[PDB]
Amino acid sequence: DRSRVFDILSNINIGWNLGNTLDATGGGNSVNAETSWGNPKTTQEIVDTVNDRGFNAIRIPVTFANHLGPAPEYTISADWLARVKEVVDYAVNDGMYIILDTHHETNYWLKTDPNNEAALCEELAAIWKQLAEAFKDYDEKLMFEGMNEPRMAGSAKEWSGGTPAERKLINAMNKAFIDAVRATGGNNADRVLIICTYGHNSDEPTLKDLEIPSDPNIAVALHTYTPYFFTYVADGSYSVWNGSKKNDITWQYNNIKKYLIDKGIPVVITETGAQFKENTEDIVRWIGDYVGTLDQDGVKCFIWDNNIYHGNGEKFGLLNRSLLKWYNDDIVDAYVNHA
Ligand SMILES: OC[C@H]1O[C@@H](O)[C@H](O)[C@@H](O)[C@@H]1O
Ligand SMILES: [Mg+2]
Repeated sequence: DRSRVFDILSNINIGWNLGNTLDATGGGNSVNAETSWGNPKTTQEIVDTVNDRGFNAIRIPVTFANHLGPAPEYTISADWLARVKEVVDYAVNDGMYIILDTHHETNYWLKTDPNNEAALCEELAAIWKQLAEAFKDYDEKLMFEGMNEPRMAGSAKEWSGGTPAERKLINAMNKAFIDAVRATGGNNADRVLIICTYGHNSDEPTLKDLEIPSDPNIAVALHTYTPYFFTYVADGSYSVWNGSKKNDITWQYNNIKKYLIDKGIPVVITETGAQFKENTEDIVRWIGDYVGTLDQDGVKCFIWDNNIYHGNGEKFGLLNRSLLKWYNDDIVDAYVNHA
């Protein structure tokens, strides 16, 4: 009976990611990591703006690696832990639903070598112990997402759900995360804990190998930027959305239904979105078909927002943070008015 998790999640309209911010990896062991990829320092007003628009849930991606002391304690630098808490507190002040993750640990120590299971699980646990202790007294609207796209960067199946041995390591790492957090007690005894597949990938073999914990206060996170050739820029990509490719979404969603939804396991899409390709109308239609698909089973999503829109890079930006105005009100309306 996982119903408590379903009830909590039903309160989300739709979510938003503070992308390329606390997850950025420049600046070393410094709070300046936050601004190292060109975003401004986050403020209460940025977060208010997101909330006021209708994204009443926020994912706060955070990369810890360069702020950790040495093994085996892996102590999170006090400055960094305090800045992370300040940022979460912006959302708490506004009554938002919140996901805190670990993020580009995958550039650093989180490399899914099944022969290194103990060192990986131990680091993951040590980090989460400290985070769980710090946010112990936060209420049930704060959720923890243990890993982000855990994988072996550079490997052949990096983006296709890994190998069977790697999928088994992910199960062990998910378990370690849950264990470390539950052991701190307080509100962490039943806080929603969001585990993931390999690479947050949703292909059938990857779902099939996912161990479902007996803990009743968990959800499964996936990233479905689907279809890839619409949302990303690549050889074969297109900017037009007429519905002919809706079946890529449906087929993929049918496996999420088979292994998760129809087994009563809560699922959350913790990242999705479409890069802006001077195709407003197309993106508005894609959101209808993509989010319309998740709405059939009350599945919630969090849209990736890296504040890149006019400039070079992946143009997932929605809020112009420095002006506190939305880059594209029609795309944003389709998200916040999806229901
Ligand atoms: O351009 C903004 C940022 O996008 C990221 O995905 C890249 O890794 C960063 O190097 C880059 O600075
Ligand atoms: Mg309690």
